[PDB]
Amino acid sequence: VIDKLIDLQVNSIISNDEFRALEQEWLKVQEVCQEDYDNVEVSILDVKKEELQYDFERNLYDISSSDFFKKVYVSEFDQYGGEPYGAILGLYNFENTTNDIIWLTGMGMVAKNSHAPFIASIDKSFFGVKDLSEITHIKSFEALLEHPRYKEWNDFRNLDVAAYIGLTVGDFMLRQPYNPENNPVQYKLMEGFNEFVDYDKNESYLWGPASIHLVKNMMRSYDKTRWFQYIRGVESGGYVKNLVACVYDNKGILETKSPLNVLFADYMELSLANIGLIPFVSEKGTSNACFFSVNSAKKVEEFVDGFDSANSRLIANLSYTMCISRISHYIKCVIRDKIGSIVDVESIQKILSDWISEFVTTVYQPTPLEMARYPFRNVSIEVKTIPGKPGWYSCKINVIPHIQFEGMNTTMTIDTRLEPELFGTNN
Amino acid sequence: VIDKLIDLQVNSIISNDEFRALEQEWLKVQEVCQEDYDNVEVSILDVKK
Amino acid sequence: AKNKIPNSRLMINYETNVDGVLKKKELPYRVLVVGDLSKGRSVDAKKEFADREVRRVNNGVDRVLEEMNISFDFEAPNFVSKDPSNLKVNYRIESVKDFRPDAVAKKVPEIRALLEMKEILASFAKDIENNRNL
Repeated sequence: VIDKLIDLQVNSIISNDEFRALEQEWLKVQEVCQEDYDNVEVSILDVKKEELQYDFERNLYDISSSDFFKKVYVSEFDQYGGEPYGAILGLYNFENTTNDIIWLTGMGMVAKNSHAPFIASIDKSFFGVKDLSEITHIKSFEALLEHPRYKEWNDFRNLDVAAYIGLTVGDFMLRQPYNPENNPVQYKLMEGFNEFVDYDKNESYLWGPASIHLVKNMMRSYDKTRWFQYIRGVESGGYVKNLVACVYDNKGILETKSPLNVLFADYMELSLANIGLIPFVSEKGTSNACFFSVNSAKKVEEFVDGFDSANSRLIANLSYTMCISRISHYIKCVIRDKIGSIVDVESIQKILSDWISEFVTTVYQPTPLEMARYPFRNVSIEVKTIPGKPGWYSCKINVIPHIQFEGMNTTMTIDTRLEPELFGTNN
Repeated sequence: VIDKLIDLQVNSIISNDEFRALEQEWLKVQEVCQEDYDNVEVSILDVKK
Repeated sequence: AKNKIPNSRLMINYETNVDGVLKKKELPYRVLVVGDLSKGRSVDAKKEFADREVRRVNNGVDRVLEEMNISFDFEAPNFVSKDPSNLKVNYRIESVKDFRPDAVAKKVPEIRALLEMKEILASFAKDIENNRNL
């Protein structure tokens, strides 16, 4: 009967707020630093959202004086011996509020300069619904954003800084609740504890933002390959194997519970990519996921001229701005060595090109991984000295990344005109 | 039922004149200085007609 | 920030701005039709001509109809129920199949009284009871 107490005593503080707030805010921290690669050193910075809300909202029109900006740009990226950051990860959930909109506007103001794509997640309060599962009911989010409720948001999608924000939808289950027959608490070598239950039913037992696995794939897409082509699709990047599902015996026979918050359909995968969101879609029953779309919050536009239309399609694509960013981490990092050496217009075009040259091809290699070694297709690098300043220059590169698959239509038909020898008149 | 109060209390001053006169005369000020360009410094001069 | 970050020795920026003229979606070849449909019995028909919002028939003639309150209270010869008073057909049109001599008997309360018996009276099992077999 002492078990009856413990099953009440401990279950009183595990269900308690504040206590399970740290759980959420550490389980999803453990999730990131689970892989441990050869050359991918993560790093923490525990800060309340409000302590940054006040920061950017006070220094939106003076970002260089922002305290955070002075702990990522001018601190490690700018300074000599400093080690620059790469792809920040916002563990927060951002709504459609006109306050949280600034939070992104500021963090992106940093990311844009520090060159570090800021990945985050968006709350279910965005689509104006109290249960994220009920987003499936919305037909097309494309027609949704036309609603005047998103006016402030559509303005932000037009900003340049938004080409570095990458917001994710859906939240993966990060902990299985405690049952004796399922996920038993590892008791002690004598203190019988394994017989210990929890208390949940519908949908309210710990979640974590998809942004984790998104970044935790960018890490993967670096130890294996070297660039960030390997974070999309099933066969290529985002697959995310083996997630923490859940099972429960209400009355039937252990009816499984999908690991993901929401079971996105096919046209949901797409109808979100246009809004500038990253859906974390699940394979029904398979207890797995995959990132089909990896788009920034930047507007895609349309345009009449075909070239212009294609430009905006690649810029919105996050996976490229991750790569183009890695060139900035090459320039402002390596060329710093020869800051005093005597060099020319024809010499800087050598050093900068001789490097990137090993990462540009046209031929395709078997398998995705063996080819994702080569992110770019071709590059131009036209540097040129400026008048007045003798020792100063001004470069201007332009990279065309290997355009990813994105979909296709198809019209099948019985022609009966292909082989006229069987249906023709002459016989 | 405390919501019933607030839905009356605040809604009494948002609909009030003078208060919403500043709104009009600041919302359209924010509208101008929303873009923020590279070399276009606006400037104010609050004066009654 | 308009204040602009202090320039370092190697400032790289990455331009993400794109100019161009936006596209225009095609125009569906609209077809206006004008005829006395409601005979003066509809929400948009009862209003003055200066303000009659044209319909669209996005769905179909079945639902664009039901969108208009087309009812009618015209008299007709009585051959059902008791008491005087000619039969008063009174119901609003939902679908276009309402003029079908069938949906009428389902709508008009009086006629439905005879149809109600044909469900019970005609369903008399004089074939299950007559088929006794010992």
